[PDB]
Amino acid sequence: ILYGFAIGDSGSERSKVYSDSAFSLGAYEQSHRSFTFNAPFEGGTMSEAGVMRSAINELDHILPEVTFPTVESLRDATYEGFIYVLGNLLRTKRYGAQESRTGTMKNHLV
Amino acid sequence: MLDSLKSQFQPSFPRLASGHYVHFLMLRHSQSFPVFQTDGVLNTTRTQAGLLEKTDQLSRLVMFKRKQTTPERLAGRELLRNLGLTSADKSAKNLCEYNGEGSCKQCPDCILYGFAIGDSGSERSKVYSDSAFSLGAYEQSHRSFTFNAPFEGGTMSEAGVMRSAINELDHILPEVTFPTVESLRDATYEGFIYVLGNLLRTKRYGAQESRTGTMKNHLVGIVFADGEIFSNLHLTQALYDQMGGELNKPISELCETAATVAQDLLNKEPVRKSELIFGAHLDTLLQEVNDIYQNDAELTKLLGSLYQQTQDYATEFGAL
Amino acid sequence: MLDSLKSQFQPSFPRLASGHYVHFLMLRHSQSFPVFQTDGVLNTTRTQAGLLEKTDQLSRLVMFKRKQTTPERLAGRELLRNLGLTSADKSAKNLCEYNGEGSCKQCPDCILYGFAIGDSGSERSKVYSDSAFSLGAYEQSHRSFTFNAPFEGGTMSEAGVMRSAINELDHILPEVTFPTVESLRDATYEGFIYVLGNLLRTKRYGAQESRTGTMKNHLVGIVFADGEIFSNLHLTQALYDQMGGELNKPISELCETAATVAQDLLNKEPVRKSELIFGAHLDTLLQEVNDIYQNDAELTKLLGSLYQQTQDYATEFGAL
Amino acid sequence: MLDSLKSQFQPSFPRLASGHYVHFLMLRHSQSFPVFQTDGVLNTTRTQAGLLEKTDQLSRLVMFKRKQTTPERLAGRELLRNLGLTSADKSAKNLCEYNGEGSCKQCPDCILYGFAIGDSGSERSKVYSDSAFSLGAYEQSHRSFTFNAPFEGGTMSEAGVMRSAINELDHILPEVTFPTVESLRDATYEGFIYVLGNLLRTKRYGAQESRTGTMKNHLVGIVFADGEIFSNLHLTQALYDQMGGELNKPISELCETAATVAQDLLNKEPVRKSELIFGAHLDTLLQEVNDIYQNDAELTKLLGSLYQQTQDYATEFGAL
Amino acid sequence: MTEKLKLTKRLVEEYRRFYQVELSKKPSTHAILLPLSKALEQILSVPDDWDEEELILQGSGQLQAALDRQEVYTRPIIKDKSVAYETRQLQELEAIQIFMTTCVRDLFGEMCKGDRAILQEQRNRIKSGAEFAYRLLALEAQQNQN
Amino acid sequence: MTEKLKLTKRLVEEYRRFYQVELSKKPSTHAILLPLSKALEQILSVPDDWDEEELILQGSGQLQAALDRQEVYTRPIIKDKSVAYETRQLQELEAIQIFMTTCVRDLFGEMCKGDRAILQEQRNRIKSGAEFAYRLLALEAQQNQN
RNA sequence: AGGCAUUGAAAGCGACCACCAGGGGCACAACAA
Repeated sequence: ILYGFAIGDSGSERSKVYSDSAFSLGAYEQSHRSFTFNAPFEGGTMSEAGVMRSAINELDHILPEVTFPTVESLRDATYEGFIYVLGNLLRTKRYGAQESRTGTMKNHLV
Repeated sequence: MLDSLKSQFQPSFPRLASGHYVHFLMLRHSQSFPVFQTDGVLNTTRTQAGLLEKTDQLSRLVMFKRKQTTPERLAGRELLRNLGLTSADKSAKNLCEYNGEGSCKQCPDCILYGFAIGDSGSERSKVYSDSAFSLGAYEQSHRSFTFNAPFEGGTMSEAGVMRSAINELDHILPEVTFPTVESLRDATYEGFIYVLGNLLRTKRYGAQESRTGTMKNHLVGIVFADGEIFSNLHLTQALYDQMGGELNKPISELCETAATVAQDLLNKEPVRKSELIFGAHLDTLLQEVNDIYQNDAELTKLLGSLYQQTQDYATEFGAL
Repeated sequence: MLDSLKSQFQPSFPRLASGHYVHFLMLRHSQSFPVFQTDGVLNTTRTQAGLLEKTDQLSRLVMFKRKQTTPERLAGRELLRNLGLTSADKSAKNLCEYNGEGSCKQCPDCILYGFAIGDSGSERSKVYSDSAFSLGAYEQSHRSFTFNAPFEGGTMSEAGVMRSAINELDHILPEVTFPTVESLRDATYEGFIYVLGNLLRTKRYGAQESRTGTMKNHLVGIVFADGEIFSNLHLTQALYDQMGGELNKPISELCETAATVAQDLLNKEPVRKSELIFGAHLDTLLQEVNDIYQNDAELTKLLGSLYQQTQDYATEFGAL
Repeated sequence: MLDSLKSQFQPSFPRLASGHYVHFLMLRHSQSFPVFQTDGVLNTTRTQAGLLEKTDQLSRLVMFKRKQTTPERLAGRELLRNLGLTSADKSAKNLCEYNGEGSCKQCPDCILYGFAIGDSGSERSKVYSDSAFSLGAYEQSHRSFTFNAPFEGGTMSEAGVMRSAINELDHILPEVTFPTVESLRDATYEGFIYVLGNLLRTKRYGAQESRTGTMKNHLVGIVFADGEIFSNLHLTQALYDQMGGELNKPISELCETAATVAQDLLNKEPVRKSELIFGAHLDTLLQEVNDIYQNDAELTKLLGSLYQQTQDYATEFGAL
Repeated sequence: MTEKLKLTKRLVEEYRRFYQVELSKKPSTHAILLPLSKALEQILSVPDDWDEEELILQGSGQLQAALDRQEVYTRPIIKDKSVAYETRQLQELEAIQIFMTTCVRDLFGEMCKGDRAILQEQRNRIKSGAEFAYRLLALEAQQNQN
Repeated sequence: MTEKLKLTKRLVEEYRRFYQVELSKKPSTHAILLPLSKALEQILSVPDDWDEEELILQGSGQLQAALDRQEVYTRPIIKDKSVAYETRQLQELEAIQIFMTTCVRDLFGEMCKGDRAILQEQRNRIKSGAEFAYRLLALEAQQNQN
């Protein structure tokens, strides 16, 4: 009822919670690096049983201390709906791809 | 420029027309998605592609007959109301109901574009007009757009059930050109500035005027003449043949091609022509007609005179 | 060309006919949605499709009996008023009221196209005309369009009360052709130039001239003869047979075919044919006639001369 | 500023209009990746890049007709419901279904933006838009993004089968500019503050409002006139022309170029122009309208009045 | 030959041969005419310069890759446990190719004259007749089985 | 037939000459389309600010590198004949290069107008055509004797 | 600094809606001489 749904014969309901895309305050060249990652055979080397299995590539990751200013909004709520939505903003921390390894953030409400 | 042309017009409206036609030759360019329809589809018709060389059959859109006079009238009537010459209030002595029994019988719209219902009789339009055809073929000149209408909840199923608010409609693309020749039979100089006013000042055409169908009317010539010149379809076909069918060209080049075909077509008409206003003489004419319509004292002097001329016609020859 | 044709004609109008027919063979092409009606529907009739081969019945549109002579007649009267040979103001010695007493009984319209109202007798039209038929069937040759008339506030309700103004009308499509012979008996050479002028200088035909019904008259032959050639239905059925009904051909190929079927038919008519103007001799003669109708001095001289001839006729044999 | 403009407007809505247009001329800058789609692809059309120079073809995105009126319109209805002037509950006497038989006939939305189905007739909009075009080429104003919708387990499998919720969608980029004119016919001063309020106060456009389509409407001018000015396409072509085909320049510079182009174009339109609000007069006018919408007492007084003005229109001229 | 008219019952029975839903489930119009909606969408969506024989393999692949996005309850060929799965697939892919060629030649090519504008104006009408024809055929099966 | 039937056929017969999963394994869409997916991905992943002939030579090496990760039973041009390494490797390279000539100079360059925008909105449909055409060919090649 | 190794499987949408009301003649002329 707050964030919405659409598949089914029962209906659909639009989100009461509104977002934009957020943008980095600093420029791209000052706020990223690309990092090599490799995946050896667990015998500890890239030789799988005499010949190399290829599993090395690089991926581009944002640095820490990079700020995305954002304004979320909630419409036609109840007080307990606000306590849920402000709660989710305060309580969640894992944003990006590879949650299991990265993309912890801190949302400062200003 | 206009100081010369006052000599060619009638000094007041005549009982019957004596062959003093002014023709307005123009290109109506689409600006944004007009809908020219009857019976729920875009009106389109099969035609020869062009007069002599391109002789294949070709479906083209039709701006059917009234859809390019009605915007002219309704923009003119609104100006008669701004200037206070006519009025909308059902108590007033100078009331004009459009297209109804309570129509005026003596204002400039009524004498120049005509009326028919009620005891006082009818008057045929001094403005003569025709259906206009898309210069290009229908298949490259239209697109179909779907539309829906959700409940204000931002859904198609606020009631728990779907709205049935979804269907599609066909719209004419931008940069599509409809060549047209409007005509004015036995007007005064002030009537000429009123009718030329509408052609230059009206902007909206077809269905959904409040959302769509802005157009850019480029007047390419004015021709003073002893009779009626070519049909819209003949100008459309002559211009397609002149363009060799490669219609993907700038609007300004299409307008000089339109001027230079139109003069060659005028050379083949059994009509005496007194003033063929084209090119640099038309630019200075239209810049002089603009500085009437931009000036409060000049426009109110001129159209008030039309009112009296048209009132006089009504009380001497017309509906009384 | 016209300098040789001058011989064929008589020097002044005679009181009784003397043979001397000139037959104007035409194809009339629609250009913009004509309405040819009586009694609220397009006039249509069942006929055999073509003379010898395609002998099945077929319904074709009828451009009925007056619809192809009043446009001609009224366009010529407008010219007589532009040239100043007649006037439309009451208290003028050269008045000609159309369809009343106070018709002039001396002008070229009164003599060539006839009169019959009031005292001082009646005059048979020297222009002989006929109902023309569409070369194609009614089903391939018309469409129904809907017409609305909303209130000027832009909608079909004026106080929440609806407006009862939606009907539909049937209109003949563009590029549909109506074969014709119109015929002139006992004309002088200037009388021939006047009648031919009307055929080339007219452009509108049906109901709602103010908005619709532009047509393109291609004169395909002029034939000098002692009396009437084949019927209008007969030229149509001959032309349909010559194509086998494959009628979707460009208008030039259709006019060039009509010239050849017309010459085939003329060779089966019991009529001495003095002169047969077709093809390169006709598109020279049409050019020599365009040169008259584009020149004020030639045209005022030529129709002024007719005026005298028709006025002479009036005082010697007619109503004076 | 507004204390002077109260004189330009009507004292109550008129039966038929009178040529008292006010035009709002604005640049709509994209933020947060908008979607303007109809058949599952972003809407684009081929157009001429400029007017005099830069005649070459350019495909540009189109914010198709309704997608710029209905975001404005719905933000107005919400304010009417915050102030309690209209209601959403089915037991209330001032209920207003948005789209349905169930509509109000009397609120500011219904009389300004119009209504259509019902027994009580219909009402044409007094606020007029048309489709608005990207100043830049489509190739340099869009990007397609993949989206997926996995299971909460953080995977595309729930039973070891794949869920198949993958697709890509075409998005308009930020800092893409659509030049626009909305125009208003015969409104009152309070109706002007309602629709201008909507232009300024509504931020989200097109599809997927809850996640994208926030826009910066920079109002560039407000022009009071005797008729309608240039199209959206003509303003985009003129502004690309003046910007030299190098649109990749600051947002404030693009706004000042638009103020300069708008005034250059206005001088070529055959309309009287009573008031032209540009530069410092617009920045001051906007600030005191921004003050009206920030003070609860003034906004409740002004919009309460508009309600009455529209209930009076409805009971005197509308659906009763 | 006659195929310029009278298409609609064969068009629906040719997809009813590989996709179904029972009216006892009280289904949506969207669940009844699902195969024809994918076929008409593919014909109208892909560029208008492509001609018939490339559309059939694309439109069939759009429909095989969309019925495998649904429950075997809806597939009265893949649901026949009496047959080995590769021979269910040989029947499935020949049913889809035979339906979808009737949608690209008989429907679009012949009945709509190969014109996307003619097809587009009358799409909703074509679809409606297939929904009713599906119900009409569903009401035949309960007659022949009783 | 030629102007798109041969294009839409040869688009898969030119990868069947160098890449084949045998269908009885019931393989994935992702496993069948492995050449076309990496060809269309390589074409979209760079702008047209450098030429189609640079795109073939960089792309053909990338596709030959991805098939150096495939198991040899998937490469019929090495599996299905017994001939010297340098000659079976040369025919495998010319089958990979010629497949990349059609894929750039006909599929992208003519059929997709030479334009990345009309290709990108079309990938799912040209993939579903190529998916369907591969099974339509492979199961015909297997089963036409039955 | 060396050899090596620049990825890999899968997924490619899913549901629903394809319109809604209301208008469908209005005025007069039926002979003129």
